This record gives sequence, structure tokens and C-alpha cells, in this order.
Amino acid sequence: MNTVPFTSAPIEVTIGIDQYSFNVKENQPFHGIKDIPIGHVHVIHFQHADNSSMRYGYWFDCRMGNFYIQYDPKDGLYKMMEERDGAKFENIVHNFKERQMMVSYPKIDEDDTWYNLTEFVQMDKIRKIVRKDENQFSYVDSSMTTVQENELSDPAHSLNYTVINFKSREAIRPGHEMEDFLDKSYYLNTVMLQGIFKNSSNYFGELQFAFLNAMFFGNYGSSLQWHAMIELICSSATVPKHMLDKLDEILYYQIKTLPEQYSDILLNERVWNICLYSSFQKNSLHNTEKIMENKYPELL
Amino acid sequence: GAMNSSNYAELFNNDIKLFVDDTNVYRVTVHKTFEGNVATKAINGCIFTLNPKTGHLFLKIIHTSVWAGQKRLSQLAKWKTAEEVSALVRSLPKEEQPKQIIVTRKAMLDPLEVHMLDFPNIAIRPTELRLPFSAAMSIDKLSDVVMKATEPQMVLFNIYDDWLDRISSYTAFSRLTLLLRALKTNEESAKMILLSDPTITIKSYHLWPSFTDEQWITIESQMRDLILTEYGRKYNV
Ligand SMILES: CCC[C@H]1C(=N)N(C)C(=O)N(C)C1=O
Ligand SMILES: CCC[C@H]1C(=N)N(C)C(=O)N(C)C1=O
Ligand SMILES: CCC[C@H]1C(=N)N(C)C(=O)N(C)C1=O
Repeated sequence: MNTVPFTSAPIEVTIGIDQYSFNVKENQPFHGIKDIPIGHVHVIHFQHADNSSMRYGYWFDCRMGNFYIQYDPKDGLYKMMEERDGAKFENIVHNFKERQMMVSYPKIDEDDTWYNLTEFVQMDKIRKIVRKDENQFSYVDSSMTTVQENELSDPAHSLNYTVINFKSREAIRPGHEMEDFLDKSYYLNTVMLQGIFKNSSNYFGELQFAFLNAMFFGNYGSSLQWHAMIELICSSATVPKHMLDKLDEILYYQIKTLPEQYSDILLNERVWNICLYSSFQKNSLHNTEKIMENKYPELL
Repeated sequence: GAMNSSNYAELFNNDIKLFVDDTNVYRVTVHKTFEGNVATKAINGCIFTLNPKTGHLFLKIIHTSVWAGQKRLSQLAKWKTAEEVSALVRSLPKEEQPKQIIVTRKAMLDPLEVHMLDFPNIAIRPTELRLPFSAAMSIDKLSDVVMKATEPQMVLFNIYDDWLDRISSYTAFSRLTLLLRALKTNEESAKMILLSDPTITIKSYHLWPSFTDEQWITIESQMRDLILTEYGRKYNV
């Protein structure tokens, strides 16, 4: 169980850690989060009380280094940093645990929600989507645009998700225009799976990361990416059985965790109605269709 | 974006453009079978691709053999249309290729866009105009060539005959759409109007009669009468 110490909390802020969150008041004696499960990526995220927009945060994996958060009063945000002096880190984490200044990561033992949301998500792939190679953790916020959004403005601050475009030469083979547009199996299985992602695990990892970026920060481009990767599978007549079964589980847990209050800006009516009721896979997502019909019947 | 009454003069500027109408591509007769069920029998169709500035009509005849062994023919017809229009563009020299293609039905947008991905600089546009190009098979010489075809064929016509010698393309297009609207409303009345005078003939190389300017004004007035008389009987107005 690992720890993310905080120098202090000088400004009032709601702090999230994965799917949990808590309010910290201005100058409250808060010095971080302990008991963070090892074996998963994690995200620690922030909304200031005074900022209507700009939820931001950091994706990290405690196996890759020792990380602490400290407020920067010049740039006005909570910054993640990497500590190279392991003795200094061990010293601080223990003084804080002794004075009981840290919140405990509050995982219920029955509860596989975070695993189920991050099963295929790996830090090495996050760092290829979010390019900032001098750090082992990755910053994301609500305003960051995707490489495809920049094609339709700062490249250093972009989300380099895999571009998916159903009306593109990559997706459409000469002489198979109708075939490939109405049945996207070629684009899914040859171009994307075999060609770019190499396997379905890497595909699902990007899908899961896009959803989490979209839900946690309200990142529009991530929301678009999540839906595109779902639609590409559902619009393919030929998909491995194991991929469809895994997709149904992935989406079930995303919809289960989805904040009901933000469901209208997180779920695209057209995509979900097509995927569940028109597409080739309309009968392959039993778990997802049941939770959607019982939790968001309006959308459908 | 979409083409409507506000940007109507754009059709007659000097940017090459084509209208594409697919309403006569897939044509059937519906009939009873010996068992008393219903079946369809396809008949030859055509793609109506028209340059509204010059009058040049690229009539691609769709022979019934193209449907043999195929499923979902109304869907295939849209993609076959887009395939043939794409093939036409590729066959033209670069300086003759259109800068925009306007489809008369929105269901043609995705099929044509996909077939024209190689041509990112050609705009594919819908329109809000209700254009009467479905009535093209009421022009006897066009119907004749489509029904006689035994194989796929492209035939080139000028749908304005020699009108542009005397009138602008705006006026020619207006005359054409008035004639087609009339034929679509009451084909028999419309054709009776066009031919009632035996001394006005259709030249071998033309589609319409050789009316003088004064005679076209009379003809156009009579077509307007025929359309707004029927609008009133139909809507009790
Ligand atoms: C020595 C001052 C920086 C500092 C700190 N305040 N905290 C909370 C921490 O965890 N580390 C590792 C640190 O380096
Ligand atoms: C797409 C919704 C993002 C978002 C948000 N905008 N707010 C204000 C919030 O409290 N949470 C918890 C969120 O997840
Ligand atoms: C999670 C995305 C929420 C969101 C958003 N933040 N923006 C900027 C947007 O234009 N739309 C349409 C949205 O749905």
C-alpha cells in the first residue's frame, strides 16, 4: 500500500482519488492519501472552489517512483512531483502516518470497481497519449484537445489518442466502399487491431483511458474518442467472441460508475441507440443493454 | 452547406458543378405471382447528372443485370450511383472536373462522400430545393434510350437543346424545371401542351420542340396554369 504525501492544502479544493473524493478547506491540516492499492494505475484530481472550469489531475503508478503533491502559488495549482531521495520520502511518509494527517484510500474489500475500470490501462501507454517524457506521471485537464481535434492548438499539450475516422481513406479500401462503410470489420481487425494497436488489450486500454478522462475531467475530446471506439466495434459484423464479451463487461462497469448528474453530457444518444438497437452487435452486449435500459431509459 | 433559394444564383456562376439525381436508378414493377404472392421485376433505370450552367446531361443507363443476385437493392442503388458518378469524375480532365456535386436526396451524401475521398477538394452538398428531376423519364427520347439499352451505357445530351443561344442559363434552368414540374404534375396535360401544334416539331438532335421566343412565353404560361390549377383543386385553394 503506497502513499502520496502533500506539503499542505493552502486553497480550498475538492480532491479526487480514482472514483472517491473529499473536500479540503483552505489551510486545513491535510497531508495526503495513504493505503493506495499497488498494482493499478491511479488518478488524483482537483477542482478549486473558485474555478467553474478546469478540473485537472495526474495519472500515476506508485511502482514507478515516489510522488508528492505541493501547491504552487505562482502557477496556482496543485503540482505532482517525483522525489529521488528515497530516505527523505520514507522519513516524511512516516511522520505524517504518525500524526494521522492523511486520508486513507477507502476501498471496500468486496469492491472490484477500480480494477474493472482500469483492467487494460497501463502507465506506459498513458505516457504515449500524454507526451511529457521528463515525468513518470501524466497531467490531464478539462481543456486539453486531441490530435484529431487539432486537425479539425498547442501540440505539446494535446491528447494523442489514435485517430478514428469512418469517412477516411484509412477506413475504406478502394473498391469496397459500400462494404467497408456499412461493415467496419476491415478497419477494426486489419487496420486498427493488427496494424496500430497490435492486440485488443491495447485497444481496450485506450478506450478505458478515454472514458476515465471524459468522466473525471469533462474532457470533450476524450468523450468523443470513447464513443468512437465503441461504435467501431459495434459497427463491425466480424469481431472475436472474446472481445465482445470483454467489451460488454467494460461498458457495464463504466455505465455503473457513471455520476447520474453528468450522464446527459457523458452519453451520446445517437451512438448508444445505434450500438444497442441497430448495429451488428445489438444482441451481443447483454449486460450493458440491461444496465442502460434500467438506469438511463430516457436516453433510449 | 445546403443549397436553397437564398443562394440560387450560385448554380450559374463559373465554378463547374453537377446535380446528381438518383430517383430513377432502381425502378420496378410490382406484380402478383402464380401463388398469389407479390414480387418485383426490375426495369432499366438511369442516373441523372446535370451541369445546370451548360445543360450537359451525363445519362448513365443502369441495366437490370446490375441487380442480379444482389440484396437490399434500394440501398445498393445509392452506392452504385455514387460509384458511377465517381467514375465519371475520374474520366474527366482535371480542368473539367466539378468543384461541387449537389445531390437531390440527402441519402446520397454519405455514399458519394465515401466514393469521392480521393477528391477532398470537391464539395458534396445537399439541397432544400424540391427539384423535379424524377420526371426526366417523361421526356420521350430519354425514356426511349433507357428502355432500349441491353447493356450498361452512358449517353450525353444537352437538356437545354439550343436555348442558350438566346437565353441565359438561369432562364434555361427555370424553363427546364417548369417543364419537368408540369410533366410530374399532369404528364398527359403537359405533353398535350407541348405538342398540340403539329407545325412545331422536335428536331432529331433535340429533346424539346423548336418554339420561337414568343411561343415559349405562351408555353411557359400554360405550364404555370396547369400546375397552379392543380395546386388549387388538390388543396381546395
Ligand atoms: C522537502 C520539502 C518538499 C517535500 C514535501 N513537503 N513533501 C510533502 C514530500 O513528500 N516530499 C517528498 C518533499 O519533498
Ligand atoms: C463530465 C463531468 C465532469 C465533472 C464535473 N464537471 N464536475 C463539476 C464534477 O463535480 N464532477 C464530479 C465531474 O466529474
Ligand atoms: C464530457 C464532455 C462534456 C462536454 C463538454 N465538456 N463540452 C465542452 C462539450 O462541448 N460537450 C458537448 C460535452 O458534452
